[PDB]
Amino acid sequence: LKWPRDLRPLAHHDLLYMGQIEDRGDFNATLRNFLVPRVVGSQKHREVREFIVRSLKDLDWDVEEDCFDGQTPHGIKPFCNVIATLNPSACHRLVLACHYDSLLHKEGTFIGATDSAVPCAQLLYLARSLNGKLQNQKTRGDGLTLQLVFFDGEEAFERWSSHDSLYGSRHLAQKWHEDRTSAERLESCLERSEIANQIDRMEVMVLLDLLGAENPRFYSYFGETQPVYRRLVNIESRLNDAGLMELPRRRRRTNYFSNSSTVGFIEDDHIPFLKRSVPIVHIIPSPFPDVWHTLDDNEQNLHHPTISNLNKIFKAFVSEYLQL
Ligand SMILES: COc1ccc(NC(=S)NCCCn2ccnc2)cc1OC
Ligand SMILES: [Zn+2]
Repeated sequence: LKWPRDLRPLAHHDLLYMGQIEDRGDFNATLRNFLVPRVVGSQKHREVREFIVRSLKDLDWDVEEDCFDGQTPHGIKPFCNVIATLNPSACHRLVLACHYDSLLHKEGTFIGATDSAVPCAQLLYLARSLNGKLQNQKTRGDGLTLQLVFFDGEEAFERWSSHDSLYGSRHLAQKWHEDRTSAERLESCLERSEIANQIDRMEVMVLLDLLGAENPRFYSYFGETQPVYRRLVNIESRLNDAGLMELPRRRRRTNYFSNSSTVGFIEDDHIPFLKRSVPIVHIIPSPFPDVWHTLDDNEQNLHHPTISNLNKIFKAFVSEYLQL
């Protein structure tokens, strides 16, 4: 079955503009705010939450918090998902997502630079760097918008289990599934749309996780979103053709988005949405970074040229999907 939205290839001019990176400076300033331990229940976690909210409210986005208390192996804990929507009334959302909590590591202070400080900064960076074009797109009345979700409580408090993980994403998926709505209440839904609740408005969720290490390897995890995944492959290829990727030597190419699918199961914030038929693109590397869940998942183990390259792909992707 065809993707419900016709995916119009980015014009060369727009590819080149989106592939240009002061841009490094703004991104790094944003990232600095996330490179702090931010365990659920902590003051720094609160400060990170508030920084996300303020940053997006300053860009004139609608920002909502889904706050609740949940039982954990460490007792009751407070959680707050942050949901920012460019145009609340638009029927359909391109959803980009990540988690903003950091793992409570028993061995010491854990920064979670890839997991997921970088993805958090990347979402804010997209909103900031594309603001002018996004605000223009919002005026079109075309029924499509951008939505950013920063999930809380992705990490387990003890041993990962169905009950001890994904606290924020499980909560939000249930909340949205139970919140009934219909096309007549929303702006410009696609003709063939079946809208019965808020989750139906998530046209695709692109979940970023464990980004920032050198040479990530992505694969298509879901046949349902192959048409969308293939746009990432294509965009990356075109950025390389144009010489816009940062490589250690001339005449190398990035090959992050493999033109293949993998049979691998990864549990993450997409799971509660996947179970409710939300199409998922899971932008998570396989293998995971070497530093995964170690005290070495820190700022210095990030690979800045890779981050810049990913930012180009992501900007071009959002530009292509929203026709910015
Ligand atoms: C070390 O390499 C792996 C370890 C575990 C798994 N399997 C699962 S189900 N992981 C769930 C990860 C949830 N998460 C996301 C961010 N922080 C935690 C796969 C891995 O390599 C493909
Ligand atoms: Zn983790």
